[PDB]
Amino acid sequence: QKFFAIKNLLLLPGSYTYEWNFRKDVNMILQSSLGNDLRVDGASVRFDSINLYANFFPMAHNTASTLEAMLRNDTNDQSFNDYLCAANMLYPIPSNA
Amino acid sequence: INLYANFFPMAHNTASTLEAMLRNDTNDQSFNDYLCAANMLYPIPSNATSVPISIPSRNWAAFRGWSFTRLKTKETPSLGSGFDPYFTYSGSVPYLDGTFYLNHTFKKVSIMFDSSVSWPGNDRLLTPNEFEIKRTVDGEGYNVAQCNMTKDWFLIQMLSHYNIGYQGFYVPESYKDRMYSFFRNFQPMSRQVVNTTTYKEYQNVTLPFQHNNSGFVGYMGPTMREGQAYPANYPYPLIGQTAVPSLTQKKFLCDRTMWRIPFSSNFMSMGALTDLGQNMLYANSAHALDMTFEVDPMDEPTLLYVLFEVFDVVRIHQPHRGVIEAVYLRTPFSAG
Amino acid sequence: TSVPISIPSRNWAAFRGWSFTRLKTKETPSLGSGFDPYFTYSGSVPYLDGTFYLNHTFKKVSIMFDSSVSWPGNDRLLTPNEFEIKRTVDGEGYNVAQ
Amino acid sequence: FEVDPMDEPTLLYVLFEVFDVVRIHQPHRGVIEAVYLRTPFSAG
Amino acid sequence: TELSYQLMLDALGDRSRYFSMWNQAVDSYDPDVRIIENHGVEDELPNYC
Amino acid sequence: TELSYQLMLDALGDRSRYFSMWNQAVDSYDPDVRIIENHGVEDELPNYC
Amino acid sequence: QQVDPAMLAALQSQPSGVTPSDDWAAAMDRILALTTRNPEAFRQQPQANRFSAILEAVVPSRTNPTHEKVLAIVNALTESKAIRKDEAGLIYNALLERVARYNSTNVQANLDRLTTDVREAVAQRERFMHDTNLGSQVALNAFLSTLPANVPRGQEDYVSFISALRLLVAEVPQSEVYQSGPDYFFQTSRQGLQTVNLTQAFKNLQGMWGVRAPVGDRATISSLLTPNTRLLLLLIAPFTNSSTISRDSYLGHLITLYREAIGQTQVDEQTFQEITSVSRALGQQDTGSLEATLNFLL
Amino acid sequence: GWGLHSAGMYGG
Amino acid sequence: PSMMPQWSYMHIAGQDASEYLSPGLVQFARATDTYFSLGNKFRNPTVAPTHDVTTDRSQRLTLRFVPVDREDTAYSYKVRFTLAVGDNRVLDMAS
Amino acid sequence: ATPSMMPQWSYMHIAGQDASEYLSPGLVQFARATDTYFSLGNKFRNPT
Amino acid sequence: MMPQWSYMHIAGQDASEYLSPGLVQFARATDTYFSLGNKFRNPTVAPTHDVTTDRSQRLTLRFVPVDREDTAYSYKVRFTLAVGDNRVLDMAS
Amino acid sequence: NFASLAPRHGSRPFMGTWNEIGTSQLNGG
Amino acid sequence: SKEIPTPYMWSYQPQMGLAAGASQDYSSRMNWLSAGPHMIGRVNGIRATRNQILLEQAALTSTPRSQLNPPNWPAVQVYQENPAPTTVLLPRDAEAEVQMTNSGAQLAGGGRSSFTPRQAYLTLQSSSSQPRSGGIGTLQFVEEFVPSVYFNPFSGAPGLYPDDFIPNYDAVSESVDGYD
Repeated sequence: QKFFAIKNLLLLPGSYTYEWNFRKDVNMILQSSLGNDLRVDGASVRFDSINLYANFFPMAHNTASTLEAMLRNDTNDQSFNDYLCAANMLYPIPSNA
Repeated sequence: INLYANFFPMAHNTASTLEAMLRNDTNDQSFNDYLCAANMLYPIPSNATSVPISIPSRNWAAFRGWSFTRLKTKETPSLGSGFDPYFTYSGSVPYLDGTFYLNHTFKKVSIMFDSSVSWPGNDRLLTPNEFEIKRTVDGEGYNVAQCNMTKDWFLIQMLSHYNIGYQGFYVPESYKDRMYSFFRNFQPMSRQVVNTTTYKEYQNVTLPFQHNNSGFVGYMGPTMREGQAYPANYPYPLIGQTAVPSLTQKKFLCDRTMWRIPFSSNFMSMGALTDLGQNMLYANSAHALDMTFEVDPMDEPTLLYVLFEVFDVVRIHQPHRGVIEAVYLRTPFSAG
Repeated sequence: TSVPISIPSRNWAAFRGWSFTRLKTKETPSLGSGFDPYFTYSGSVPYLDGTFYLNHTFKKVSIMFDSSVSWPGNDRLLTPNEFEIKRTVDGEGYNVAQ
Repeated sequence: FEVDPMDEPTLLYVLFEVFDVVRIHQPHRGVIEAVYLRTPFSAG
Repeated sequence: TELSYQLMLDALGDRSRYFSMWNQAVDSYDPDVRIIENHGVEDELPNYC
Repeated sequence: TELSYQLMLDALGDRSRYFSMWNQAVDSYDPDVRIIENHGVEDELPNYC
Repeated sequence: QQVDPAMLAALQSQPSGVTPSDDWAAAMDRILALTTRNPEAFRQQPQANRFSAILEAVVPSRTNPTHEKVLAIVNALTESKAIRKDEAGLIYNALLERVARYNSTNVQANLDRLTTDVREAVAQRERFMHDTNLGSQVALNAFLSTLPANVPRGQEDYVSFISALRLLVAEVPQSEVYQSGPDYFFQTSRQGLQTVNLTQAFKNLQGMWGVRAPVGDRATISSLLTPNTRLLLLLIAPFTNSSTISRDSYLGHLITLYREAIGQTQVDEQTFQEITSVSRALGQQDTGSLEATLNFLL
Repeated sequence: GWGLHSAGMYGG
Repeated sequence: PSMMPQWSYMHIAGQDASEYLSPGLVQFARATDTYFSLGNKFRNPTVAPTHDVTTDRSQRLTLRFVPVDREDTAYSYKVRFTLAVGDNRVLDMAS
Repeated sequence: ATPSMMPQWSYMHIAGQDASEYLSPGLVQFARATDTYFSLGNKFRNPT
Repeated sequence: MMPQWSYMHIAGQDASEYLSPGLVQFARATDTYFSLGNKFRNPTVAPTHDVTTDRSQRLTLRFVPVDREDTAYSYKVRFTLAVGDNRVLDMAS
Repeated sequence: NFASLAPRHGSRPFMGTWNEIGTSQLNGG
Repeated sequence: SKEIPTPYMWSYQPQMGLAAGASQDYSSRMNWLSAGPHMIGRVNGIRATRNQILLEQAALTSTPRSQLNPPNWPAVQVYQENPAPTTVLLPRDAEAEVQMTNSGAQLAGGGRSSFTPRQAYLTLQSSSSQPRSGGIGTLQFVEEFVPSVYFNPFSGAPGLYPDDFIPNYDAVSESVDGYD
């Protein structure tokens, strides 16, 4: 999970819908030592099953209840930067220009 | 054989004060071991998996955790004796060196206090009643990093050295991956054996008939070459349009360090004595443990080297000139 | 090779000391009965006669109250945590009485 | 403890040298009366 | 973001060291291939069979 | 305690540096033995005696 | 350790740094450079943290105290143990859903009335820690409405003993009485020993208030008194002056003599403090620093 | 710091 | 010897090393920081504090969902998860 | 929550106070004490 | 100590103090971009007055065995190391 | 104060340590 | 039964130094079951003295505190160790001894010296820099924690009981920190 707003996040409890779309593009999932044409040869990734693997920290409920009843305010109120803070244009250059 | 004790030239008006500052009963130096272990061995007789042990019930006042490993009988002396017959082996003794290389040949840890309730400590892990490092079978999949190490084990251990695993996972540091530590050792790997039971034309060959490089390498040994230039026969090619089917099988590589089981709630290295060893339940009663292990069946006679790591602090001083005193302590297991 | 045994916390008030020895299995009645059919040996029972013969098979005898104050006293002996019955091997010459 | 091992099962025998008394007493003819005691390992 | 995290670990982790579970590594040649550091051969001997 | 001066020298300073007075050497295979990092051969050329 | 719960609500939901969104009078106090300690400290901040404060101070923001007023209630309920401490992260997860469901002008002003009487009308909780009618006055005024007021011998000292017993549970904040089973008890401390069986003591003292016993009788009351009655008279001894039961009742052989027995130990403890401090002043075996010490004092 | 004694055991 | 517990006569737990030394030595232990090393021998203890740092409720330490609403597509692959962290047990989202 | 009207340059903490300052003291005391084992300092925006 | 040196700031007053306290105030602000910490001669003194001895102490002195004793598998040295009233041994050496 | 020169981490300016004003780099010092 | 109780004797913790939770005295009881009336009124007259000696000992000796078995003792209520200030005899004052070597005379050996007439000697504090807290020794547990004679036993509200008689109970958590 590399997206900056969900790279780090402190989930105060609840049920969170977590839609996701994966990629089956065999052309650009498999790096080559050659840089050949994949997907014309016959390589094919497949997906059996995908399970979320979250690790939870045990925090005491004398402590965590004084944590989930503080971060609900609009001043504890966390904030994240992205790294590179990117904006990518891809200006073309045609044919020995 | 002599002694080369260097002195520091402390001047006489600042050595004698240092002589009679440290003379008191409160400056009063204190050391311990670095390892601080209760080192005892356990034999694995002749390809046996289950190797249970039940130490009788006693105090657990600030127990710090388990640390197990494996080593052979042939390659290890029993140091109760100053001279050890039935011992003809002479290289890298795992009992003394820090050499450890059978840690990947290990299956399960079950820990049950009083032979009554299992210890993960109030059902932490996925299969709670035991620790599972080697998931050979498929089942449903707890595997880590393309070996058969489980996330059941990848939290109790990878976080025991580095305190990493509740926040995220990353290259642990540069200053904590010591040579006798875990992450520099852990090298998972995999290969593919050509299949047997999805087709018909897999008839294996034994080394007197298994051959390639024929006519160019000698038959069955480093002798001179003989034979015929001839097509290769043994490796069923997993490459290209031949496309012979293949099982997978995998194993991991953790030598040079021992497995660690910390003794805490979040399994972290929060201090010397954790909150588990500090509590009034483990410091006020007697508790046995039916700690049974199961291992891979190995042929040589194997010892099992559990170090119950306990405190080992020694308090020393010098109450007068020419007198030295030393009160020892090793808690728990506080005897020989 | 060794037993450790632990008896729980208890008033040690009028206490006087210890005594110990060893006895074979087929020397003792089970003591919860007036007829033990596991007593099929019939010779000179040391639990009853007071006539012991395994007195010499001992080594280190440790007595520790609450598993942390070792009792010879405060390091009163030549090893601060044990009563050495029989130093068999080598080492110092603590061996007395030939 | 630490013992020389033998082949046979050999049940060890600690004699906790504890402290025992009696006090028998006869207040009238026909009755005998006895408060036992053994401290430690007592019974109320 | 797929590029952003890719050199975010470069500032936070020791980048050359491997890790299998994220499959965190470094696509990197050794610089005697991209940059030929030509010296010639280890000669000065007639070497026979 | 023979094991205990080992595993402390690692977690005190550097381990892989050859001290010769107290002979603080290491015991370390190179990873081309325990691991056969298997490449094939980089041949692609006939050379001729 | 704290007195007020809304201060902890003002400690867990307010910005620690001074902001003009909530404390304008302190944020404008330093923009105009008029401050005692470190006055010239706002010019030398750049255009980043000038305009991010100097715009927000001459026209404030309009925040919502709904998330802050409930922590002055949810804390005020867990200070008095109405809610478990393991649970306040659920009720603030339920009260904030409540007062945003049925929100109005009224409820935002009705919570604000309720974050004042948990501050200045919660002084009853400061009150009956002192007067302790938690379990000492109104739980014992049922006991004094249980005992019969018609005692044949000693009609006057009966109603002066319980007049000195109501003073016992009043001058002590820790002591309390209670109804457990068909009888009332009285413990001198919470987490405390010396529970007297208060019903089985005044029933023992009934038919006993007038004896006029001689002073040559000691070992008779094993079949007359009860040791908890002998301990209830120990707990009434320091709050009983010499004018309650005068000289010649058998309680004058008990209550006056119990004050002398307390009068021994309240000066021999000062003697015992001297002996245990002179064993390390001259050098004495600390094992044999208490065996002969107690035998001189018992 | 300046002085600042230490004690580190197995598994920091 | 007997005036102190064994976890303070050994400093397994207890007090900082700058706390139970005599004040003549602490002014000396920092005065010879450079040449005559003394930060070796005086046993800082670490206590790893109990009393409501970690749980009691027998939390699942980590768990592992199964995908509700999974489906195949010849170029994509679309799932969702109802990760239902309940009432407690805050999650860090990077692990 | 409520669209609490702020500048963009302080409601995103680009030009603002710090995790030492705009947070509540009950959280900074929490973030300083749990810094040994349960780190949460990277989540609360140090700006320059 | 000898004010041909204290002017030269070979020894004596250190760089935080013989600089003007406006300039010490300056460079503690500016180290991220413009550092003048390479230019100002911080001295050290390595003090006298009971650090190094005078009275003929030998620094390293080789001790000796008395009554070594031999078995065919072991070897048992037997030392008498001693230090007197001074020269407080480190024992890590 | 010279607070308008230091690159501020937030509202507090980044004021360095006290060894960042001189140097003592001699051969063996 | 309720009236003459066999007293709760404590147990000593050697590691922490706290009280390890008390227990009923079960190793000093008389076996009065084989006794008629003229002795079972005498045996109960004995226990009623050791339940009065232990109450006239608990006032003379123990420190008056609220929380019996406290988890963290204060500094002043624990026996400290304040020995005499260590008088250190300095051998040779080097204020005029370094002048002797610079004159050219190398020294050896070692009033106290013949070349200098004076000999100063200093004293310094021998106590700790801070007094000790958190845990009492063995002799303090000999002194305090006399066997608590608990009359009308377990006769009240929950929380009003002595909860530290349970030899598993944290005094500042209202809970056994059990297997977790």
